[PDB]
Amino acid sequence: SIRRTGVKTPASYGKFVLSKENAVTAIAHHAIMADFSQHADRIQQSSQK
Amino acid sequence: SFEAIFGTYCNKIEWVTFLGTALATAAHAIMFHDLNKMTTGKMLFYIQVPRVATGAGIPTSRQTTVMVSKYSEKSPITIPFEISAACLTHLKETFEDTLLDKLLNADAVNTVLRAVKNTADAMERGLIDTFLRVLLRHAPPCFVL
Amino acid sequence: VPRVATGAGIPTSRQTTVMVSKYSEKSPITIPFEISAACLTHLKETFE
Repeated sequence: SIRRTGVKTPASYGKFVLSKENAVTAIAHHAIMADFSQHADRIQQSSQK
Repeated sequence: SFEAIFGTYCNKIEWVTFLGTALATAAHAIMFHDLNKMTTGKMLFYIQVPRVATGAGIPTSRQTTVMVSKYSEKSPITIPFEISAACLTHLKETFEDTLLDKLLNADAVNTVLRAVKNTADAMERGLIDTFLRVLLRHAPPCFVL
Repeated sequence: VPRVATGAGIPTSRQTTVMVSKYSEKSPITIPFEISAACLTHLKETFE
């Protein structure tokens, strides 16, 4: 059952990046919410999507 | 510094119905809407007997008429769901909508739509439960049978 | 949590909202490498 040919595999690291909207939260009250630029758009819509 | 909160992933829970499970072959599932008025569903079975008689001196046991009757056993199911009065208020309370309330109103719509839908799962899963427990409470152990 | 309750008289559990927080345990990595000031010099030295 051990068979070695080759496996598709990632060659680059991922990217997490603080938004211009998100960086102020790190400055104002020292936190980062992931996709805080995207949670806000649900708030001016149906909230919990 | 951050706190770095990442994505609050929801547990989307799998939905089952009574007939979709495999127990449905053990049930003959019938809707009857005036059922609460009933007392004891009582299927009558008329059984003709097989007959054999023979010989000289052998006591011929006479022909037999058998009428057995089995009854129904009730077991109703009941789940509560608990919507807060504050969560019911935001359909009516409905403040300055921007920045504050459009979160809390539309989430209270979701919260009520969450629990009512989750309760429909419970009515099905409880129907999985008690129909199983009826099949437990009428099945003898195998060494008896 | 998957809501279910049952039967007659059986104590029915109210629905539960479970919210768990999972954290980050963090580790640094560091290697030193040494270049001597003769080997440093002969880069920029460029003799006759």
